[PDB]
Amino acid sequence: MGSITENTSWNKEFSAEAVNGVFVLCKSSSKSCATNDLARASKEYLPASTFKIPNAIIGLETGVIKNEHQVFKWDGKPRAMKQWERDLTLRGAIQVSAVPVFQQIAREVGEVRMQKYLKKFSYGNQNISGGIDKFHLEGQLRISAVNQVEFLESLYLNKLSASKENQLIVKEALVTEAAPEYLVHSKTGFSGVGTESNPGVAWWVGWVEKETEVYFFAFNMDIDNESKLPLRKSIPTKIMESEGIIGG
Amino acid sequence: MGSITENTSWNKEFSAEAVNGVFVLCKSSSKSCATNDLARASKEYLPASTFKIPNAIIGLETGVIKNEHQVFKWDGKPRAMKQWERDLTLRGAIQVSAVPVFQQIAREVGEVRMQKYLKKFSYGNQNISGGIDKFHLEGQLRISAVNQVEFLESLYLNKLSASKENQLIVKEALVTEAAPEYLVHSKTGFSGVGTESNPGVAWWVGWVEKETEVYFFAFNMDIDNESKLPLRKSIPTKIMESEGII
Repeated sequence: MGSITENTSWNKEFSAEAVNGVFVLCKSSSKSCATNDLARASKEYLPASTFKIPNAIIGLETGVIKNEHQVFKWDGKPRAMKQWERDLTLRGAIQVSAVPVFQQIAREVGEVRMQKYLKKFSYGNQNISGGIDKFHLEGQLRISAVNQVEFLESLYLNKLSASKENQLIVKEALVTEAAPEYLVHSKTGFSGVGTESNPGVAWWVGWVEKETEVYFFAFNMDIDNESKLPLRKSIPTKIMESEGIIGG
Repeated sequence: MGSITENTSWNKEFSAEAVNGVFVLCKSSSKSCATNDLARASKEYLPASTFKIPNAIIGLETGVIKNEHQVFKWDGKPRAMKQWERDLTLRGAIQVSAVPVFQQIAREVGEVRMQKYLKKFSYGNQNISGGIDKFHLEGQLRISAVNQVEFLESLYLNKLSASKENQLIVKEALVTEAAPEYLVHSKTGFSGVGTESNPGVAWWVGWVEKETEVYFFAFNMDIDNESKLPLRKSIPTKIMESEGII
């Protein structure tokens, strides 16, 4: 991005919910970003399930994921969530953030190839230690809100070191809201509830194609109570509504 | 396509509205489809703005449309609807059905290439008589709901004579509803009102990707009054809701 500025007026949406967090919002045409908190926008957190984005791309590139119509079959064995115990498309596996599906993808990719792609994508601190299947969730990988929007911008422009076809496939799998004036592409993440003194993190990252403009966004918050999880969409949604971007 | 089977339980959605029309729905593939009217399912009509689907693909294949982020700039001159009087992306032009954007694309494609691709796509009667920029609106081009679902299935499967890349670009531009469990890709068409004795046609065609299943659909109806237009979505939406698809 070209520039960033602090805009403390969005803070009302955070303080109304007693939330500690950050929103980064970038306008494509101007290359300019605004955040409520410049310091936090640069702080690096576990990507949790937002890692499913580069994971999906890498799985495609390596041929671990065959094509966009790949069905990931439930093997029948009891999974960690009820919603994962079923056959899933790529979009399906992305949306229920099916840990087991993506853990298997990452296993098949392997450390060497995973590290190569993460380096090429300039994705986070690029540190993959703690298990080839658990590094993003309870291992060492860390990424900032600013790095999330830069990465998503490169994905939007097909600029990642991956085929255009594979980036297109992932971009469509990420569609989460369609309106006549705008398309929202997005991904949630949630590391867990941590402790009160060491909270977990919740994310919502993505971009809005709005008429001929595009807006890149990344939100994160401290979270110690699963009841607060819906705020990870509601705060950035209210901000984007107030910005005249969505709602619409 | 494969086989088409009459489903009389859908008639009530048409008679409740005094609508003459057809719904074709195919689960997994066009190998077997269901319909309310066997004769009408294969009857061919002006495609009107449903033609924007092949037009967008052909525009991309020929390089007339540079890439997926091309912006179609408004020149400031009057266009037939106010919603077309602005710069538009490919998705934008599709979603608002920006006739003049697609007319200029068609002119640049030209008749020879246009004909070639309609043949490759088996798009309806493949007849482009009537003017390069209007054959789909007032000319001789005709396509049936059965053929719409075959064409959409080929697009879905990236089996059209076009790059996978350009088929994906057009598919994304067609997304009209996103939910956790499904994605709807769709396109409307409306030829006009004609007369009582020679009505226009209204269309709604597309596919639903639900869980690990896919449903191809095509709807058309006779229309002679513009106030009836919302029915081209509500009739098929009601049918698909009752089937538990959406």
